[PDB]
Amino acid sequence: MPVITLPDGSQRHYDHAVSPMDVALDIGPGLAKACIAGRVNGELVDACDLIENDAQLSIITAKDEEGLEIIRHSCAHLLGHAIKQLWPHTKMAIGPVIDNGFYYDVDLDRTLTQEDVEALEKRMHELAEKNYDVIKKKVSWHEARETFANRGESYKVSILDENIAHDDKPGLYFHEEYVDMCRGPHVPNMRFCHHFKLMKTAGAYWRGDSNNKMLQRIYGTAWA
Repeated sequence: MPVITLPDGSQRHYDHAVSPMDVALDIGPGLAKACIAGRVNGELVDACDLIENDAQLSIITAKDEEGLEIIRHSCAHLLGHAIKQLWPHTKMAIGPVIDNGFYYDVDLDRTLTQEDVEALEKRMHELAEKNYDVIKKKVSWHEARETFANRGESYKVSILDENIAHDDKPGLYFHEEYVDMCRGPHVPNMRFCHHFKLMKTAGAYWRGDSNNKMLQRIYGTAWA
C-alpha cells in the first residue's frame, strides 16, 4: 500500500503496487503519453517497474536529460534488433550510451562496408517505425544466462560469467524477437526512438585485450 508523492506535493494513496506509468495515466492522458521512465526515491526505473512501498516519484519525459539518454540507449538495442535480422550469426557485445550518441561492439564475419551500415540503419528505421512495445522482465542471473546461451550470445554470457554478481537480477528487454540485457531504463515503446542515424565504424578488442577478438564498433547518435 504505497503512498506516492509527486514533485508538486500532491499525494496518491494506493492499496496495491503501481508503476510510474500507472500513476502517469491516473494524472492524465498527456502525461502517460509523454512518460518514458520514472525516478523512484532518487533512482531511475522503467515506466513498468512496480513501486511496492511509499516513495517520491517523478515522471521522466523526452524533455528531461535523462530521457534523451534513455532514448540513446534504446537505440543501441534497436541496432541489435536490426543487425540480428540482417546477419543472424552476429554476436552482440557491449552497446553503451556515449556523450552525444551510442555504439555497439559486434562480432560478425562480414567486415561492414558503408553499404552494409546504410542497410543496417534502414532496417533500424523500419523496425522503430513499427512502434512496438519494449517488454521488460526482471530475472535471475541464471535465467539471463540461459536466455543468452540459447541464442548463442557468448559475449553476453561472458558478461554474466565474469562481470555480474550471481545475486544480481538482470533486466531483460525484449524487442519483438530480439532480447538485450541492461540496468536501464529503456523506452517503453519505440515510438520514442525515431530520430537517429548511424555514423562510422571502427575496431575494438573485446575487453581491450589484444589476445581477444577484434570486434567492430558501430557508432550512432539519437535525439528527441
